Amino acid sequence: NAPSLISILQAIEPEVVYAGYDNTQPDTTNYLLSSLNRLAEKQLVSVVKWAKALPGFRNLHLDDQMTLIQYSWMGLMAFAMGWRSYKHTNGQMLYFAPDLIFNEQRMQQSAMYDLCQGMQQISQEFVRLQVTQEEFLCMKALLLLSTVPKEGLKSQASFDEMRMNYIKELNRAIAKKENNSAQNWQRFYQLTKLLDSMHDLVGGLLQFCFYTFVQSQALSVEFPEMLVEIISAQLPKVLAGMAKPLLF
Ligand SMILES: C[C@]12CC[C@H]3[C@@H](CCC4=CC(=O)CC[C@@]43C)[C@@H]1CC[C@@H]2C(=O)CO
Repeated sequence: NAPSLISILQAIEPEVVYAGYDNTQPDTTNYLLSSLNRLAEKQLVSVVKWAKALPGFRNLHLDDQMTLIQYSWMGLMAFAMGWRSYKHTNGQMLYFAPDLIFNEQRMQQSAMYDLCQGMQQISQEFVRLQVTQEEFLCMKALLLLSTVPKEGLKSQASFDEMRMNYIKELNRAIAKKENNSAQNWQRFYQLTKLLDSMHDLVGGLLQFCFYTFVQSQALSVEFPEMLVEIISAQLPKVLAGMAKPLLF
């Protein structure tokens, strides 16, 4: 038989981005958030590259490709970050990158404190659930495929199939470990529930994101160029209520 989606997914998994951050410079809500954004630009590149590698994704109309990316990019980055914070700090600290890890001081200095907390609860779940790589890779894959424009998609049928497949491979991945039916079931539930709770958080995140974006010169937070492009193109569709979370 052919190499599984997970085999491919483990292969196309992006390397960890460094922020470029200076940790000697003091913790100032403007410096922090500017720095975060630089990173989001660094990640956005790795994410899109990632999505192009992602089996079936190239087979969607370019309209859909860019839209999905436009909607899911925030959740993708927050989730991967939930994952990293789990592996590297076991949920205690927010591990944006090896050179830019938030602790308590910096979550406070962030002026997003309640959102940090939320992202943390996400990593803490990763921890509670002892999520595995393979569950993670498939979850993240589904996370992309979990916020679609309400007016439908060019490639609709092909997408629904992809979604199907990534649920199927999330199933292959929970099934490893044995347990049989019932345990599996609760698992599937918990994971997908974790996925579904993602939208919630992304909500607050986009919200504060836009907020910070509009008021950028007001707040002295430096959004880089690719970041300008993407947030901008996302913003009006999002407000319009074009984007609709797919749930379980
Ligand atoms: C976009 C954002 C800065 C960048 C991060 C995001 C939260 C999660 C996140 C994960 C990453 O590992 C990279 C950057 C990023 C996407 C923040 C949510 C609010 C904050 C701002 O709105 C300030 O720009």
